[PDB]
Amino acid sequence: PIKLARVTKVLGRTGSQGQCTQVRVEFMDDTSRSIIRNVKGPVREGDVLTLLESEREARRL
Amino acid sequence: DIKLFGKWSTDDVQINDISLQDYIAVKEKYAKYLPHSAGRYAAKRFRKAQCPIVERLTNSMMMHGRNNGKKLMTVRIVKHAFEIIHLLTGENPLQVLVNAIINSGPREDSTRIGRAGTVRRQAVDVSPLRRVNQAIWLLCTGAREAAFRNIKTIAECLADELINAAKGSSNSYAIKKKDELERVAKSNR
Amino acid sequence: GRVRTKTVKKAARVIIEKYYTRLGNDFHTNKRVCEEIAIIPSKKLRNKIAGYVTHLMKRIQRGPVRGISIKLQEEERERRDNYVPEVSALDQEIIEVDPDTKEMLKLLDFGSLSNLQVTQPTVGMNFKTPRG
RNA sequence: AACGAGACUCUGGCAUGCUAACUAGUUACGCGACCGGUCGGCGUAACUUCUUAGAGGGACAAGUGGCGUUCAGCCACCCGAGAUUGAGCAAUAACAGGUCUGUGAUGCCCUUAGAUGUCCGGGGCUGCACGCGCGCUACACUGACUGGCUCAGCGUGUCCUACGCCGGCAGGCGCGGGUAACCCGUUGAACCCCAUUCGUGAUGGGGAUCGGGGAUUGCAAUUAUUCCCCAUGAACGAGGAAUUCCCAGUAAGUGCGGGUCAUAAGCUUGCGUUGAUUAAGUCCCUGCCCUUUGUACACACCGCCCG
RNA sequence: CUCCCCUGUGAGGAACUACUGUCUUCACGCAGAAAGCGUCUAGCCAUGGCGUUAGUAUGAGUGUCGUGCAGCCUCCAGGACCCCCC
RNA sequence: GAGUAGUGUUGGGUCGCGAAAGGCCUUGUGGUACUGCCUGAUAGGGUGCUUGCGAGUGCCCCGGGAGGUCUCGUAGACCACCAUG
Ligand SMILES: [Mg+2]
Ligand SMILES: [Mg+2]
Repeated sequence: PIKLARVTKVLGRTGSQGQCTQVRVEFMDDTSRSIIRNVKGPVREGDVLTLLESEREARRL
Repeated sequence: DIKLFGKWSTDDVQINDISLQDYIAVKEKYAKYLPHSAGRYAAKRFRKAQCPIVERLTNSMMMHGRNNGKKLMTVRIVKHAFEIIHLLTGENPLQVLVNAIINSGPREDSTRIGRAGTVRRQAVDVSPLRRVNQAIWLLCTGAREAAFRNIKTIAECLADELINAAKGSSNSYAIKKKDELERVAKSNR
Repeated sequence: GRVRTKTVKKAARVIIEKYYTRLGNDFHTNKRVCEEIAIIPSKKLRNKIAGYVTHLMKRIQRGPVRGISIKLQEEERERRDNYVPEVSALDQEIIEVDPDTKEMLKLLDFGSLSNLQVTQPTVGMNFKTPRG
């Protein structure tokens, strides 16, 4: 299933070369579920991310 | 009233996604007459989030060496490309830019992890601005590679690649590289 | 990154400390105050120092500043500090006390005090933190 | 508290407020022209917006709102010309860095009248089976050509060069101005902009290598100094392992000035013009810095030292 | 345990020719894959690039023939609904 | 009736837990909290769910009633080359 996500906070930048941003995800379905997630490119708080695999969790690079 | 290239209408177009609604421009205000505003959008972070999308497609079309400094080559080429598009599909050519941006942009992408020389990639997910940017990149590069020597006008070949990027066909070089990114994303997960 | 030199902050400290009455919360006000009060070369020095005199005043009206001592804000903090509620917090009709405290008072012949109330001793003994 | 960082000097951005300009223009009025205007066309009063350049103002994280031991300071917004202008100068120390070849700046050595001196005439630094390096130019359709339309700035000049006339083109002749905001010079530079011809092939893309001729410079050009006309028209199909430079009037394209210069910029040093993609983050790599730590080293790991 | 709002392709009609848009068949050029097989590179090693499979297997579109697919009416279904469960 | 009957145990005890039949002799308390499950009391001992975590909040039985994606915060990040000067 395809899902949507909301940015609650920006925590740090994960990467070897300092590539990924490690961001915190609310679900736009009004659910309270909170998952950390890796995102590439620029991110500011409040943005919406589209997840193709929505059950996956964030690991440290 | 504000009419793009004198014959178009910006305010009637539509955005179907929430992520790309906050970034993609030329809906409410930003709609201009001509692409070249010579403004500074690289001044501060995300200040280039707000510049006109047509200008955004415009800026990226100078991207190879001899064409580099010449901007007007583009506001020429983007001029004839739109006027071509309206003849084929028959819709507001600025709907075709929206759909090509929305569809061509990656969703998930791979970040290289390992030691140099050994590529082992892990799947992460694209940020909205990054989606827009990569998408447009893909559009301009697809147009170049497709138009190098087929003796096609870049007007003709970009209208081609844009309409095809909008429909979702594998004709577009864009949709191709996207589909590869998402598939590698699948490989890893 | 915009950060003030030792010169800037030291100067604005002494300027404020001497002239505290003449400065005001406006920038150009104290800018022209410092074109007079002190002697500074150039401009970008002047402007910065004054900016800090100002900033430091906006922190002064909040309360005591670590760097400066003025008798005027010593006096305003003599007003602010001095306070008292209509009755003392040390006045209660009933003050509760442990049997032993009552004993210690009984040594001093105060076992006759009226306001006292003897409260029940706590039966378990655990005052200690479970080591580990 | 002191030096280093900053401050500072030099450059760019602001000023319809000031000081003014016949060696810069403006507005106004005349004459001039061709159909009320258009004109770098000609002259007088009007003044500083333009054009210069002096004085001094202006920005100080300032104002508001967020993150902060509400502390530094960090983010967003407004008010604004400007919320990051680009260079110079550079401590305590050192390198056994480059410099007898920039010095009438030298300590030694050698040379000293068939001179390692100097001047004269030629040759040589330029040579060619090969490696390694900056840099130019291209691989074409966002392109080549052909006509047409309107743009810069820094500087250079007793040599820059106005206008004629002869010259297909390079060039000759001549007659003129300027030690320069006066004369070259309204510096009509290149892309770009508008029409035209070309049609995916070693093609008009690319032009090396050559064979003839004209003209310049110079005593002197053969070992083509350069420039110019015809021909000759070859490699080259976006470049393997590796790697270099770069964050905003910036990368890059594009011409232009100064240096070298009798004649010369594929170099340098500056100058404008057209003008972006992406990041506002991290120590992975590379590089140096601190801190802790071990040391039998201190001429300091190119150390010390055991048979 | 339902009922009834919108989606489907299961059956009947008009229409089907005229209307428009999509799947059939032929000429057309354009992108264009892999199982694998080899090679090169990460000190050793493909989970990568590049060669060969092949410009195959394919897919997006323009013009030919369809007597198609349809759009307009019904249900048979499927999902939003409810309930219910919490 | 009777803390008897019955029932129950580590060492004992003057025991712990705790009935009913039936009568008699005339009322035969109020106020006020809570309450997941297990064991053995609203005590003692284990053990939980609500949002990954930390807070809150709720979780005995019945009837009826309506109102519903409980609220606030939030790092929760973990997958051997090499002598000498
Ligand atoms: Mg490192
Ligand atoms: Mg020693």
